[PDB]
Amino acid sequence: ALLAESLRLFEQVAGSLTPANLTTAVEQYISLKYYAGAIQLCLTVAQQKDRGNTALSWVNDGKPANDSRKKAFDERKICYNLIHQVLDKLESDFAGEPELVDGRPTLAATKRMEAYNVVNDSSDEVFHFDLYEWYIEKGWTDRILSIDSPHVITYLQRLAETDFRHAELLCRFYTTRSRFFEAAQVQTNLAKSDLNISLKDRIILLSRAKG
Amino acid sequence: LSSDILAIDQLRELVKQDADNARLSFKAIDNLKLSNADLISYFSKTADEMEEMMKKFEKTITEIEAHLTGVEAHAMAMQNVAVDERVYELAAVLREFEESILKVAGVVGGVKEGVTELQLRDFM
Amino acid sequence: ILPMYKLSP
Amino acid sequence: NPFPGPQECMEMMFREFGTGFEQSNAFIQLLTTLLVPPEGLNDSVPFPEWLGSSIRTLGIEPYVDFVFDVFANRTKDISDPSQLRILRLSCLDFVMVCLVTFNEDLIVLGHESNISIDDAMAATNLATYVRLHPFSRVMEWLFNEKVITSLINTIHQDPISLGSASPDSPLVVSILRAIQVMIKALELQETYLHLVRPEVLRYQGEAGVRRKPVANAAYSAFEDGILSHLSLVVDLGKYCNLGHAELTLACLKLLEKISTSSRILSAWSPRNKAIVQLERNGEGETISASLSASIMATLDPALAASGENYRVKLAILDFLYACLRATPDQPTIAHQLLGFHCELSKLGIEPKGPFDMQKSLFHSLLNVLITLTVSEEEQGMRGYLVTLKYRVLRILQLLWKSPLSASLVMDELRATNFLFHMLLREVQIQPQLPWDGQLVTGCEFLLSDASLAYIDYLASRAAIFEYIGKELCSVSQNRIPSIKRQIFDALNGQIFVPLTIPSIFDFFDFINTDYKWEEIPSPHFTYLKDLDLGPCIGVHYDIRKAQEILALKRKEYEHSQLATPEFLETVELEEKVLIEWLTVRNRANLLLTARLNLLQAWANLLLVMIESNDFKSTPKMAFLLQALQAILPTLE
Amino acid sequence: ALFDSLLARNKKQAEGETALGELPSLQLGLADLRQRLRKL
Amino acid sequence: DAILSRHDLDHTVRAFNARRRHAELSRRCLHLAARVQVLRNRGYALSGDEDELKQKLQQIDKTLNDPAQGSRLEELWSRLIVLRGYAEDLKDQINQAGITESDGLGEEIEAKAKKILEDYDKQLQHLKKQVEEAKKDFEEWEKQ
Amino acid sequence: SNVESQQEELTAWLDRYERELDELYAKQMGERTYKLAEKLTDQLDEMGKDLAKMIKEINDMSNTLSKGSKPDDPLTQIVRVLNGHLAQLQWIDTNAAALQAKVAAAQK
Repeated sequence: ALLAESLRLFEQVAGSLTPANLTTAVEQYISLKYYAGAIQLCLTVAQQKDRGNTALSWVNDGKPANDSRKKAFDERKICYNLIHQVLDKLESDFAGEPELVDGRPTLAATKRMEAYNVVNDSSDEVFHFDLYEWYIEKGWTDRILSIDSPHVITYLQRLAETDFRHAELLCRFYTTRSRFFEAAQVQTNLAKSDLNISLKDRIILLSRAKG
Repeated sequence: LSSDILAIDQLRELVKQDADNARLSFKAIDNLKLSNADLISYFSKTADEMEEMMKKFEKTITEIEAHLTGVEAHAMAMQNVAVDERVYELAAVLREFEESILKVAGVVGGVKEGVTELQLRDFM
Repeated sequence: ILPMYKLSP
Repeated sequence: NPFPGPQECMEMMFREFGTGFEQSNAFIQLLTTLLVPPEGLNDSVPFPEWLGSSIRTLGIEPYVDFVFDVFANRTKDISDPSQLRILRLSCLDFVMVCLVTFNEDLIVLGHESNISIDDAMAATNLATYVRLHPFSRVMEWLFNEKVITSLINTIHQDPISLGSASPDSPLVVSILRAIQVMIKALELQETYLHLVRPEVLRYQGEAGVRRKPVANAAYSAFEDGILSHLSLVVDLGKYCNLGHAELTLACLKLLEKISTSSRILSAWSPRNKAIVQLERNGEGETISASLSASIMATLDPALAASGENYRVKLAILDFLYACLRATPDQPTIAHQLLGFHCELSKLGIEPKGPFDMQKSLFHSLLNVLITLTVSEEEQGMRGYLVTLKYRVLRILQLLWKSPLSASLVMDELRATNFLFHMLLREVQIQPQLPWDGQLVTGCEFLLSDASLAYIDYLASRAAIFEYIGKELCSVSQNRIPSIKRQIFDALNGQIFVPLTIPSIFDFFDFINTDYKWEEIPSPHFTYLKDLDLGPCIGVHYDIRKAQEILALKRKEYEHSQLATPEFLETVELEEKVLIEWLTVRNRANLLLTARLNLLQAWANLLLVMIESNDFKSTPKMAFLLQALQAILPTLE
Repeated sequence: ALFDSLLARNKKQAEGETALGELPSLQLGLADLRQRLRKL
Repeated sequence: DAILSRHDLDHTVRAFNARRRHAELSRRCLHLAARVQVLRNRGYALSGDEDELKQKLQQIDKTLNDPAQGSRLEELWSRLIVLRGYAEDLKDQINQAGITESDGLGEEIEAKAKKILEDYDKQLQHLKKQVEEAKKDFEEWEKQ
Repeated sequence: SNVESQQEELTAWLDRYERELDELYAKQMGERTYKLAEKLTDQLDEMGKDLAKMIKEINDMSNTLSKGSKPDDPLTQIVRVLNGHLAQLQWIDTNAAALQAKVAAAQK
């Protein structure tokens, strides 16, 4: 009742919380294992700093440098970096612990699912992109694949166009889901590309595409 | 005469709105000698009406362009060339109009039946 | 009626 | 300060220079000459941007305003007709020099990408250009009733004067200039009403400008002010019997544009007014007779593309095509010109009329078509003959498909043995016969203009096959073997009047994969390889969509400052190769769709022939085996 | 006198006037008209 | 004949005349209806919905008062006069085929075409009225 | 005659109002925007008129060019009437299509 009412109070002044306070809030939420909630505050503070969604119109146009919309992305990221901060202590506290006693899930495993539902269901896709970019930097490959959101497909598709090693995942994404044609469709269209890819790799691509 | 009917019908509703618009103006003065928020709709209405008349002008203009561009070609062929052959055209036109009418008729019938459907579904 | 339309080469 | 405020002294001087004709014409000519830029007849409007900035004046507008006021009001004080004609010609030349100096594509691209993509720096330049250029004022004046009234009064003259006048007479030149101004106005009215009026209104609302309106709000378009004149079309049609190539082409283009509009035909046919206006004193009959006499005039083999007669013929054909394609269900002036009795939602033929005696425009077209030979020796398979016959066949197809003018046309065609003449005029195609002295296997063939003639010939063959199939189906359903015997004989390769002709299997020579129209040699393209044709693309790849992209890429590379001078020629030659690549792809797509249509028409004809055939099968077994042998490689 | 009235009506049609909208429409015919019909 | 004489002359003129008189009186009506909104409403307190009115007015006025839009007509007129002169010249040149034209046109198929036209007109009128009814009968259902 | 006398009462009265108008002026003696609105509304009428003139002239040139030795002929007649029919047929088609579209709304 205290943490749920604190969350109500924070979301009201979301369009006006200072990064120093928002941090102190998330720091305390983690001490009280209130993972999923703290993530929801940072996501809410993001939207209320930029209601018109300029960080979308900024990234959608693709890296307009020297711009006033840098504020939107930078302020939104202060919250996003805190979401990343929560998700780290989430695994740390429940490190290597199993998601069940026989029959019953742990409450540790519950706070895990509660946390990753806030993340995967959000409608802020600029947050999803910054989240997928950060998952790679941590080597959490199999995490990106499991996500069923359609914001991951746009990220991987837009990155496959100029990065061979990202088009690799999009092909892995489709093949774990058994959309085999869609993978060969990319592997072939990638071997025919204008990208800097060795011939012996293009032999692998076409050999996987043929399969 | 039947064509003359629609003429008066137009002239009827025209003087009637001009009767009211000329009446709405005097009642304002008769009120003064011894509605300002009302004429606003009227002026904005005239505006809204004319706003499309301008679009009509644009349309007709564009058509005129598109037409004279054809006139050029017709003359451009007529200069280049310089009875029985055109008689075939008339037939070719009429036999095609038959088809076009027969095409439209289907649309009309479809609509009418489509309306009677709803009419039926109403009291059914 | 057909003075020249005849197929008389 | 001519030695009293300036706004008053200027108008006093203008009015003083308005009395008479000599000084007025001289001032008009001086202004017209001054409006010409020093580089000759695109930016840097030919006048200083600070013209009249000191005094509170709108710049160069007063001049055009006074010129229009004069031309509209003081045209009645000129008794000498020659002086009035010269003044009208000078005014028309001034208007043309003012209009031709207006940028259309520039303003379009500006309003499209300048503020939305480009920065806001150049926006001020385009704004100043649109605000200072007198095109807006000319367009505003064009919507006045005085101007159009003076124009239609100048164009409305007796025929005896034009007949006895000389080709260099000022009246003909003035009429030509007026028609050209009308064409330009009809073309630019949309661009004006779209990208001039709102900007000018916003500028007048923001800043302080005192201008007097001279346009009629009721006239939403230029057609509203001219739809009230019925004698205009009559005069334009009567002026076709003068022989002047330029004037005839201008009148034909004007009539085509008029028939192409929508408001004019909606006002005329909401009974009708044009059909009764052209049937007052037999104007349609004389117009049709003049058109027939004109199209019958031979052409100059040497001046193929320069023969004014061929140009007039093509203009008339384009006019007829545009008039028949627009609103085919409802009759139009084309049906009346062909020799049909245009009735309300009905047509018909009159006894002893021009179309009944086989002497009309349609019969003249049939004659000039059946008496046309394309097979030449010095060059062989000419191009302009192919274009002429293609236009004629398109007009015939438009007349046939229209059910309102289909039965009578088919009757008149089958009553003269048109299919027989067409078959006799057919010619076989082979990879040896060159097109205009150029061979087909040559790589330049796809880049040359022979592709247009080839597509036209394919479409002509397809239309002929479709007509033959339709006539065969009609004769079969009519259960009359009187004509079936002749049809089969023509298909068997014999004619009983015996004259022999190539069978249908002989014309099956257009399916050839040796040319490899699908395969294309792809150059290396070491650079610009990533530039795709996404925004280019009805298969029609626009060249500007890729031109802008490659220009932006070249600019970025130059800004990178890495061997920009040396590698520029590489990008230039890559662009020169990409443009021809796009043109070749477009031509290949056109040829492929033409071949597809021709094959579909041939298959439909063969199906209609096989199905409706009561003749024995043992004699036709030879043709069956021949068709099987011919299709075997096609299927393989 | 029917067709005559059809002409007369279609004649008065394409000739003005000041009716706040209905301007005279240009007449086509034959060639352009067939295509204009087919484009229906 | 009496009915036609009445219509073709006595009534047409009064119809047209009455229509023009309406237009004129509409202008006068708006002029008065305009001055009413001037003299009485000259209390300086004229605002509120006025902004929207002058906004629309400014928009349409700006759209009209454009160089290009105004220029297009002027260009068109000359562009027409070109074809005028060209056509008149080419016409005077081919002003010989008169008998071919008059006799070529005068025929018999014309009579039949007229008939077919009348038939088309009847069919068209019927269709038009049928659609009209289909509309009028539907706007009823639109309420229920 | 009713429509013709309605343009007599509603004219004499329009003239009658001018007295109360001059009276209002007399009262006030002891705007430009509307005057701009009227001219703005009025200016396009001239454009319509001029456009009509243009269209008429175009018709004249086309008709005279196509045929000019018998303007009283039955060809231009068929042309015109047939154009009328085309236009009317177009109207029918379009409006019918509109009504057809209107039915899809009831198909909820």
